[PDB]
Amino acid sequence: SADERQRMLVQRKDELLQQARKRFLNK
Amino acid sequence: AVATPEELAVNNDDCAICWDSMQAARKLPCGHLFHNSCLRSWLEQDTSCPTCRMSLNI
Amino acid sequence: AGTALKRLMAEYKQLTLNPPEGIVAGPMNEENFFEWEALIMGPEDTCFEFGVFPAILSFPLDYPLSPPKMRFTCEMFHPNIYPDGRVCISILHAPGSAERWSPVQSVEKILLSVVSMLAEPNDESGANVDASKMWRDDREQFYKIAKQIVQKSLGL
Ligand SMILES: [Zn+2]
Ligand SMILES: [Zn+2]
Repeated sequence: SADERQRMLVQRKDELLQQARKRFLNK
Repeated sequence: AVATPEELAVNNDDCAICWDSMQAARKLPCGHLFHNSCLRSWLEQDTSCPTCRMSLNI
Repeated sequence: AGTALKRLMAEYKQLTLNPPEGIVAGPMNEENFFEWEALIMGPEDTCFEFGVFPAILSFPLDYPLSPPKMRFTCEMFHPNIYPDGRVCISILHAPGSAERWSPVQSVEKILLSVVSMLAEPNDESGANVDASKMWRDDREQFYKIAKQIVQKSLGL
């Protein structure tokens, strides 16, 4: 509901970022 | 300004401008279905059809 | 709950239903669908690959009759982006001419144009002249600064 999605979203932004980092470096 | 039957509105229960569903649907010369109330507002903002990028001369 | 609210809410719903790779966007708060945060990660094989770029999208009240104000919250080196972070693209160009703003342009499509401009920096507006000139004058130096921006965005 109100904040169920809010946390979910924050997770996607966090993950994505951490992924880019793992990538950029492992590249 | 709507000469198109309501059946067309029931067929195309959406809008690319205002979204949602309305009964006052009108067919544009570019082969698009837009509600008159939405078209009126857009016709005052511009004269080019969204999914066409071309100005209508009719 | 007018046109803007209905449309904006539907767009976010889809963004959480079918999410694109490297594209995390949505409103900052459920009680505020006028301020969206977009996390766009530069696509691989480009000069901005792995770049998790944070951008702020301020939407208008007559949406989608008017385009949203997209501004980067981080440093950038793109010709189509002002030094202040304001993005300048024909797709977001309100007419009050091949590419212009249209109510049919959803946020998803808006982001697509940005990603495309990141892969193919086509200076049409001329916001960051320092970059616009360098892009044509020295492609090597451009790539150097471009990749450097990636380090700064990722935080490395
Ligand atoms: Zn059309
Ligand atoms: Zn409509």
